[PDB]
Amino acid sequence: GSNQNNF
Ligand SMILES: [Zn+2]
Repeated sequence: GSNQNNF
C-alpha cells in the first residue's frame, strides 16, 4: 500500500 507522513 501507499504511505504518507505529515510531520
Ligand atoms: Zn505498501
